[PDB]
Amino acid sequence: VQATREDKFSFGLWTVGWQARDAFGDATRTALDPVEAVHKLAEIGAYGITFHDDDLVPFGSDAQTRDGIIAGFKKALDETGLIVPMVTTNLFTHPVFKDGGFTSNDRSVRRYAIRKVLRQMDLGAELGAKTLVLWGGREGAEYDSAKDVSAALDRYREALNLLAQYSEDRGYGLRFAIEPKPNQPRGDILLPTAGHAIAFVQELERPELFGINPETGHEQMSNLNFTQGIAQALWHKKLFHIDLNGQHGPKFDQDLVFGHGDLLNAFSLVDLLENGPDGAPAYDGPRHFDYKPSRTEDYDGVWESAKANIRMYLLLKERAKAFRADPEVQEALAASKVAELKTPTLNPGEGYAELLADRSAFEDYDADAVGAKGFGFVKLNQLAIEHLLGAR
Amino acid sequence: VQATREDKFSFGLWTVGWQARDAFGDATRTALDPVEAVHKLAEIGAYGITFHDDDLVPFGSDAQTRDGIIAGFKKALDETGLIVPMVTTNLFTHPVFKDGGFTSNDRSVRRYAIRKVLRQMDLGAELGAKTLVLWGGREGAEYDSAKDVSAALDRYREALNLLAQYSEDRGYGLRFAIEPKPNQPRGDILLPTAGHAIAFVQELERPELFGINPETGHEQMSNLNFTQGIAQALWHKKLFHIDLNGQHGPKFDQDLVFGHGDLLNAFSLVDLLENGPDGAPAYDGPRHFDYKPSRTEDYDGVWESAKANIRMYLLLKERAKAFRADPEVQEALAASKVAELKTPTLNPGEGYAELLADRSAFEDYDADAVGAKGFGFVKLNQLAIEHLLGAR
Amino acid sequence: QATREDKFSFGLWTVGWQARDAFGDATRTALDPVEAVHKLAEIGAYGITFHDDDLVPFGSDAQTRDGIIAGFKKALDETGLIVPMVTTNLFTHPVFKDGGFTSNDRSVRRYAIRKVLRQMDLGAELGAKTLVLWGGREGAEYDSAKDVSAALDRYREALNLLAQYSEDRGYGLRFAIEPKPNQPRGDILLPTAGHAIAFVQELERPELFGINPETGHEQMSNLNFTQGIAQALWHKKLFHIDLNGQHGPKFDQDLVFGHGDLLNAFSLVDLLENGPDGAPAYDGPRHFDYKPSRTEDYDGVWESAKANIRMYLLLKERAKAFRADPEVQEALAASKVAELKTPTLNPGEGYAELLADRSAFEDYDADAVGAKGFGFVKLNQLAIEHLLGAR
Amino acid sequence: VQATREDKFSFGLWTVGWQARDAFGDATRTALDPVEAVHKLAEIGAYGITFHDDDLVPFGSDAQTRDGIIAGFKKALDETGLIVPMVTTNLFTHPVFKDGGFTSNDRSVRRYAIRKVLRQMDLGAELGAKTLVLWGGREGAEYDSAKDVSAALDRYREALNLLAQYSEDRGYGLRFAIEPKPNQPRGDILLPTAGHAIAFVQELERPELFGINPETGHEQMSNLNFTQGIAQALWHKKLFHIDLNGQHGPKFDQDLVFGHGDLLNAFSLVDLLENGPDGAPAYDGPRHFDYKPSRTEDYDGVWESAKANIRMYLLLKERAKAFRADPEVQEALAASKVAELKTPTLNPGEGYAELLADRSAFEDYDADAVGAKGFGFVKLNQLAIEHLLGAR
Ligand SMILES: O=C[C@H](O)[C@@H](O)[C@H](O)CO
Ligand SMILES: O=C[C@H](O)[C@@H](O)[C@H](O)CO
Ligand SMILES: O=C[C@H](O)[C@@H](O)[C@H](O)CO
Ligand SMILES: O=C[C@H](O)[C@@H](O)[C@H](O)CO
Ligand SMILES: [Mg+2]
Ligand SMILES: [Mg+2]
Ligand SMILES: [Mg+2]
Ligand SMILES: [Mg+2]
Repeated sequence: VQATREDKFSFGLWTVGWQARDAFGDATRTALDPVEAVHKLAEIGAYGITFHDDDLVPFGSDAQTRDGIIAGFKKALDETGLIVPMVTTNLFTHPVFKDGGFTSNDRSVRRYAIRKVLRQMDLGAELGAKTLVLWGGREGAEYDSAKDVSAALDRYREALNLLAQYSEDRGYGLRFAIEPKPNQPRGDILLPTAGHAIAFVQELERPELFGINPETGHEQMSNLNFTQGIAQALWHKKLFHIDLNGQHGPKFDQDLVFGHGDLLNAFSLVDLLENGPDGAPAYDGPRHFDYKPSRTEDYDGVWESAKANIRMYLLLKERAKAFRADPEVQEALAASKVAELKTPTLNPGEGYAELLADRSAFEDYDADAVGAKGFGFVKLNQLAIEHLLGAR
Repeated sequence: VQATREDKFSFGLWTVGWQARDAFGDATRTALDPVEAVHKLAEIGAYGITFHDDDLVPFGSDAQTRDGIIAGFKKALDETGLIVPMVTTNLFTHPVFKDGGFTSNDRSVRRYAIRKVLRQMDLGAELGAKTLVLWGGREGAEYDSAKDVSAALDRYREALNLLAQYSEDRGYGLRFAIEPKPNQPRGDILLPTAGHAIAFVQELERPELFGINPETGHEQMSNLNFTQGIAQALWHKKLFHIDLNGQHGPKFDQDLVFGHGDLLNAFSLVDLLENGPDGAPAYDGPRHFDYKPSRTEDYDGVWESAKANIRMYLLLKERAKAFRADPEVQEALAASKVAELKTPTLNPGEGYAELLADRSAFEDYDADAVGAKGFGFVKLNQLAIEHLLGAR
Repeated sequence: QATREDKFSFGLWTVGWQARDAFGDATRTALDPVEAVHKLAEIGAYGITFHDDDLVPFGSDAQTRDGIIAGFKKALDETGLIVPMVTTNLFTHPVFKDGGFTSNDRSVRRYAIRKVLRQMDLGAELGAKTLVLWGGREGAEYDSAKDVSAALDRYREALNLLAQYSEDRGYGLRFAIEPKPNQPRGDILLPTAGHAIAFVQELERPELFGINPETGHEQMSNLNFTQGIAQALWHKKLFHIDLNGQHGPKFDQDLVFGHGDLLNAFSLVDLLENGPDGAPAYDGPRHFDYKPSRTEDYDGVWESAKANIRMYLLLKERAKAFRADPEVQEALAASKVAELKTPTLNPGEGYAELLADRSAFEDYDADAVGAKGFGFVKLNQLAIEHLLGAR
Repeated sequence: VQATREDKFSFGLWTVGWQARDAFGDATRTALDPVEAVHKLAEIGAYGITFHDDDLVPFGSDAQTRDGIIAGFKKALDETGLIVPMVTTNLFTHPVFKDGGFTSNDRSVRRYAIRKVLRQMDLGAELGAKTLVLWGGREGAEYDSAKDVSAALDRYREALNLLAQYSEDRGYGLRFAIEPKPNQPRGDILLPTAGHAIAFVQELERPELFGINPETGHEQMSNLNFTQGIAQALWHKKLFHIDLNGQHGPKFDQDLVFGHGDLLNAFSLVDLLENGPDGAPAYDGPRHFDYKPSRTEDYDGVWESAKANIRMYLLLKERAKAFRADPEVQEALAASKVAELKTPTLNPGEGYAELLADRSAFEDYDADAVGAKGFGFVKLNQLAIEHLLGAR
């Protein structure tokens, strides 16, 4: 198929621009020019581009240079019609952030980290971005006694409250998306899963402005069900953005093309986002790919991988719809009682008093007979998969 | 050392009573009489005993039988002075619960699950229990299309609000603690980590009556840092109860004696719980051991293992105390700047306007010089381990 | 549709699993063995396997035992099903709580061998060609409780005996050690396919020993199952295979083959079928060692049995199409997959000739070579598209 | 308390020399001078140093430079009395090795990789090294269809056979140690575990010259039991060298100080290596630390961390000795029948026929009665932990 701007496929500058310098080796590709990136991505079907401050403007650029880069960058967007849906700040590369940005043990680093974000918020606001993604990659520890978690959560909250204050007062209208990750680069990162991140956000001053940006690989690094966590995120209404990529369970973060890691879970994820209630998608934000072209590839492999992300999503979408439209699947869903879960356990107006009065819910309930009936889940799964294989 | 009632060590009837029938074999031990279990626990220094409805009263016992059991039980409690600080319900054993209790796709099972719990709340309230633990072991799925998570969270919530209501109205004064687990027995369980449970609890009708009951091995099954997750639970003030045991990373749940799995994390956990703010413990509920005596042991090994849990806790407590009273450790803490995290990042009355005006926070900040100072974390970790090893 | 040439087999204990798990009672009633034979024959299975204790209840008197066997043989006869492999339950009974062959208790070890000898005679009687040995209770929960070195000596001692016996009696059995990292023990001896092959190389008649790797068992450690099978085939030790599905490191799920890591299920079928000639690289039984989920009744059980065969045949078809695609041939050429098969050295070349080749070092432009891409993502993308029936 | 040359502690130049440039950030430490490294290690008690060709001589140095560096290095060893027990080659950093050295799909890379190694073998021999470690970090793949494993193993073997031929012909008397690793940097690496590396070695032309160099964290990345793995390597007599470090389960390779990851396994490991048959160690090679001083530390932190490894090993040794020497432990071992595993299952000269005729081994065997006796394993384990904690 073909991507449309209505699909809202976005990519970070750092994705197709990853030079492939890994933990054990030198870069295998030369640097990617941002203007070219804009052009190349516009060409493959992306509707937007994102970036960290330092991806666009080299750390420690004088004003003139910085200004110079932005102006050229805006031209390219202009020309191509791409937007900047989200912006983020690099609080992990420079040595000063070795112990964190917002929660560094060092107070001077914390103050600096906030200044650095404020400045990116301004550029973001100016480019029309709606979301500020916050990935606290250096927030965490290698040793338990080196970090007071409670104090760290206080300092994290303290920084977020300020950013919300600023944005509201300047009238930027940003939404903030906290990105959880279990480890890498710290032995243990704070807010390790989608869950911890949502619980945290609920403790902020203007919780309505905060959500999460879960990434496929991050949850899989802990062997969690990505689709299920996204389902919980949507239940809470905190899915402000999403990072799509592939991973092969608990190991270093691979950042593969979306659907190149856990294919079955990539399938159910697309089904959840698109086969939303009232026909429509359950999620309307950017479908952002935060992946990395393998170290073994050249610039051609890079564009190939960029396109593979889009094809994977559209092929899966196509099969999720067919699946839902299949009468045999409909019959299987019925036998599995999937929809009976949507009917309240209690009859309208019933409370514990009436439930207690219902002998059929306990005293006269035949648990044994109910326990003998199967749910037909295997058959239902077999049909989903045959839809995925294009075997139906 | 010796355990005192002030230590608040409690054990589940199902721990020392596990007959050791595992997934691949038959029981290796005969059943333990509840009265006998009360006497033996009292003798090793436990202050309380806990149980699932079905551990005490065999599933489907007539009222005369049940009444007889309860009465004999109360006598033992009376005679020994042990208390029942928490009670729980078995919503996982009987075949009727194969697709869950509160979230089974089948409506009638959902209604029966609630009645089974209400009945247990009554007995709990009569025994003086203050906490009702909820472990939704069957709430989840093996296949993504078999369960509507959103509908499931709705149903979960629907059941829990009723329980709070009933408890409120009857004046039971119970606190509810949801126990997260990532998998086992379902392929994926709903509310997989302490984070997900906390975020969920925040959405109930009366969040104040709800917290979590996190278990050491459950978080380690996902290879998460248990101590750090507890630290976050404490920050939210949602640590209502705790299950202590041992585990060796991501694999089936082993339920070893506390400290026999990740020893270093057990050590930092005891430090966190007992060396709380203001001299005193950061947590005051029961120190509950939800473990299983290894299948290779006989009743002698069973009491040995019951005693090993307490010994382990007391030995680590002793070492945690010594660790903190060491002037050298104190000096390392100061050099690592642990306490400096506790100081707000912003000066009193400082806002973004003032922060933006501080050139020392950015314009004149020497990132490069700060980035070069070491935190001394390794040295601090080494002193901690030397304390644990009794080498200091 | 399955044919006897596909060689699909199932263990009696897979479809017959009552779904009594670590936390709940059984949700299904017992399956009758004759019935299992008839139902499996019906879905296209060519063979059935069993642990001694799955067919003949532990402790049956000879009359009883004899009665059951005669019944079973008759069902085989009628349906035309064979018994390619047999195994022994050395894990259920309490006596085996510390192991069969490597129990600390000498008397259990002796008994463990007697139990297996007995099953060997029955296997021989039924025409089985492979004896699978799953040492599920061999290992430990605590490091000081088990002397690993003495354990391997005792594991070896027991196997050498079994081989002697088989060889003296003319049974012609092949022995396949089944590795598992854990469950039921905290740590099981011979935890991966690699550990088991290395061990087998140390027995008295190594040619008689190989392995029986299980998809889920390697995945429990997060290992690449296909890649381990490739190494097993290279050593020529793939004597049998147990297929099922798993979702990484967690308890063993025993899902239907292909319901866990689908990409790896695809590369595995490609490996086993798109062998050397045009021919399969593996000629043994495709054994499904799985469990129908606890949420299912007997209709679910038969559906899950068929799902295993369906997944393999669907994967096979896509594997074949993948290889026949000219676009794939082109990507394989760009990726230099086949260049790996050409020896690094030219015929008759040794270290002296290599050392004299200035072009292999002194004049080698590493920077230039390091800049060319392998085109692996593109190759991967064509593979997935074949899998999805998108081409 | 103090290290002796008899302890055989070695460190790789790349360990203390790691500048802390990780996957997400820039180096936080300056480069370490090889000569200085030699003096500092000599000073902390190390008996030897190891290096990758490229750690000592910058990739692409002319012979004049190369030669000068070697001469200075040689001097330092001279003055300090340190030896070079092992050398290794870097076949992972340079972009040319992106698909492997010996198993690169590119034939020219394979020829080049062999040449690089032959050269390092020459330097090794000149410095007196006895072991050549081969870590095939880039041998493997991210995608299944990209690598023919069979062909790969043929090419790995082809290369290794030539290396043995050469050493043997030049009379170097080297031993070759293959270092297994499951992943990082490739998605999956060939010879992922100690078991796979041993099986492979058995297929070489002169297998007696080959063994493995297992690393603590490498086996732990797969959640395997490192001690049990070493036990198997010792049974085969293939433990040619060993890399000690710490790791926290399946996640990126942390390379912490030895014993700072799984402490309990670090303990059983020292016990295995040191309490060998008849008092003597079961292993006689170097106790090599292949770790990295955390990114948060400075050079002070670096030397501290170097010493921490030595300390950890000697503290554990000390407790392993005391554990074994304790008559209570000796009694628990007897009760658990640990040594009974050493007695052959079969009586002297007993074969299948005598065993088949022994009614006590089957017909008259009381399995139910034996099945009920406990093994006393929890208690033995508790005794071990108490010795570790310095409580006994
Ligand atoms: O693990 C790295 C993160 O995924 C990163 O790319 C963020 O999303 C942006 O800072
Ligand atoms: O994994 C089992 C659970 O931990 C259970 O013991 C709960 O704590 C109470 O049902
Ligand atoms: O994990 C269980 C094993 O796979 C078992 O079924 C063997 O294959 C036969 O005992
Ligand atoms: O994972 C990195 C390896 O441990 C490496 O240090 C080798 O031992 C030497 O090439
Ligand atoms: Mg991301
Ligand atoms: Mg529990
Ligand atoms: Mg099997
Ligand atoms: Mg190493």
